[PDB]
Parts: sequence; C-alpha cells; structure tokens
Amino acid sequence: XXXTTSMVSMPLYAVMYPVFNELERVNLSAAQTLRAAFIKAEKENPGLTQDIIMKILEKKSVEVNFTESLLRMAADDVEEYMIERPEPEFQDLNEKARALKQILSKIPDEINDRVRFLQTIKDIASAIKELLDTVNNVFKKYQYQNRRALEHQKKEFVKYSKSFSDTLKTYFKDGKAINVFVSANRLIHQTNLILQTFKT
Amino acid sequence: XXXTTSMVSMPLYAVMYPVFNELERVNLSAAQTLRAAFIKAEKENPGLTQDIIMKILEKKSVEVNFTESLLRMAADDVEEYMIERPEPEFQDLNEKARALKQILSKIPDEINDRVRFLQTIKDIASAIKELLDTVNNVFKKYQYQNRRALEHQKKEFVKYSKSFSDTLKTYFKDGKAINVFVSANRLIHQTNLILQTFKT
Repeated sequence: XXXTTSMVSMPLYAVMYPVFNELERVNLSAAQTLRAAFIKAEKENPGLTQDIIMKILEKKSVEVNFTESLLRMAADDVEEYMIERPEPEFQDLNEKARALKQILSKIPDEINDRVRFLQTIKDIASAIKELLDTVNNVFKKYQYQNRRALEHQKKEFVKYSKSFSDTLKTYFKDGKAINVFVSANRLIHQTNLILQTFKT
Repeated sequence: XXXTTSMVSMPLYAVMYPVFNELERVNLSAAQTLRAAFIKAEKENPGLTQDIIMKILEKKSVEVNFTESLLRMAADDVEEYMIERPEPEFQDLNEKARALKQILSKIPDEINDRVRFLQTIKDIASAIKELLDTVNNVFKKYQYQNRRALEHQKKEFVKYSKSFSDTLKTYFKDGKAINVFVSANRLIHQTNLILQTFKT
C-alpha cells in the first residue's frame, strides 16, 4: 500500500545514500561519480552493496589499527604551531597545548589497562582545564591585535571537549574504542586550530 | 629506501583494494568502475576513502539490524524446497531440514539471553546431527537416480557447519554477534542447496 525493489538493496539507501549526501558537501565531483556507480552496480547484481559493506566491516581491526596510528602520529611537528608573540603567557599556552596533544596521542596504548586509562581521563581533564585557564588569561590581559575569531575557536574547542567526554562515557557502554580514538584525534585538530589562529 | 603517496590513503589499498579484487570475481563491470572511481576520488581529496570507510562503520547498528532481519526472513517459503520423491525418509529429511532452518533463523532473538542461547547451541547441534543422520540413510539405501553431486553438497554443508561452530566459539571472544548471524544465514543457504539438489 501507498505505492518495487528487493530487500537486499536496503543498505544502499540506508548506508550508502547518507554517505553520498554528506559527501556532496565536501566534494560533489566524487560523490556524484560514486553515487551512480553504486546505483548501476545494484541494478546489475542485487545485494552487491551489502556484500561490499560486509567486506568493509570485516576489516574493522585494520581500521582500528589505522586510526590508532593516526592518533599517535597527530602529535608530531609541534614546532609548526609555536607563537611568535611576547612573552610569558604564550609560552605557557604552547606548553599546555603540547602537553594535552601528547597525552591524547598516547591513548591507544593506555586504553588497554583500565587502571592506566582511568588515570589518563583524569590526566586529560587536568590538561584541558589548564589549557582553557591559560586561554582566558590571554583573552583578559593581552590586547587582541588584528584578530578575535579566537573566541569562536575557544567555543569550538569546548564543543569537541564535551563531545570527547560524551564518547568516553559511551565507551563504558559500547566497548567501541575506535570512537574514542577518532574523538581524541578530533580534539587535537581543534587544539591546532586555536594555535594557528594565534599565528595567522 | 627501496623506492610517494600520503598515509591517509592507506585504507584505499588496505581496505578498498582487497574488496575490488574479490569483486572482480563476481562482477568485473562494477568492480572496475568502482576501482577507478575511488582512485580518482583519492587523487582529488587525500583521506576521503577513510572518511567514507568511517561513515560506513558508524552504521554498524543499521547493518546488524539488517542482517538480523535477513536471517529471520531466511526460513520463509520452505514449500519451495520440498521433495517429490517417495517416501518416508524424504519426508524426514524435509522435517530435519525445516526444523534446523527455523532454529537458526530465530537466533537474533535468542542471543540476548545467555541462558537461552547456550540452549540454542545445543539445540542446533542436535538438528545438524539428526540432519546428517538422515542424509547418510538416503545415501545408503535409496538408489541415487540421475544425480550424486549430493555428496559434494553434504561435504559443503559440513564445511559451513564447522565454520558456524568456529565463529560461534569466536563470539565468546569477540562479542561480535554479526558474524554469528552471517554464518548462521550461510548455513541455511547450504541446507537449501542440498534440498534443491534432490529436486533439480
């Protein structure tokens, strides 16, 4: 009633279609090319999209170990994000930032022990508190020459910090460690943004 | 030494390339079209393949609930696989087959309770034992008119039964229920093959 196509095609519209729509936002060229490529493929062989999606899901450990590597890597070259501005509080910002970025980058090796990891949560929370503590001090004293989109980034950092805490508290419900590594990595990118906005 | 391309592209060759190679076996047309589509896409935006793969992994619950549905469905229309051959042992085969296919199809609702599920493992093992018990009896008494690729299917059923047991014992190590639903579904297809080989 109220109306075709077989049930095995479901994941094309349930899984693949929402991927392409969020992909048309960043690169229409590829998103369009892939869209019709899958559509033609499913008309050829019904259920093929599922077979594809299942094979991707099977490489979970590969993707986990890849994101792990990606998070560890995302602490290298901190000398790229150092400020020229004088003097004391900006050095302190640079430290609190580097410190936090490192603590985060080393999560994939701390998440094994529950004893080590519960300490790291306390350790990250301390680095974030001391990070924002330093930011607001520059926001109160030093004259914000040429720029003040820094405030937007400070708010953006907060959004990614609470999101990190949310996925962290979700980890003690799911067991899905991958979401923690992605969220942690995301937070490092946000830290980098603030730092670069002090430069650019 | 011994040699390019960035690290974010890794999953294209680690995850996507092995998908296409196992896909060229079933449908070269689509596999080829998708291959170059992704390749062009990664040359455009480095890391896009990862973003795609991550979005697919996020729809895990969708894919789990889809495979669940697919397994329950895979017991419908058993009248399609009923034998014309006379008389008593073939009816018994049909029963032992239907019984097993149903027990399997109802796993996604039994896997919640550990008490119900450990019983189902015992219950499936009983249906398989009694299934093979019946097969060998037709293989010993009744004259195998026109066909005897049935023996190949009997061996193929066994291969998918031990594989089911293997992924089942892996479930008590992984917690990944999806592999159980896929393997169970696979075993139903094998059951159907034997039955259809008695017909065709």
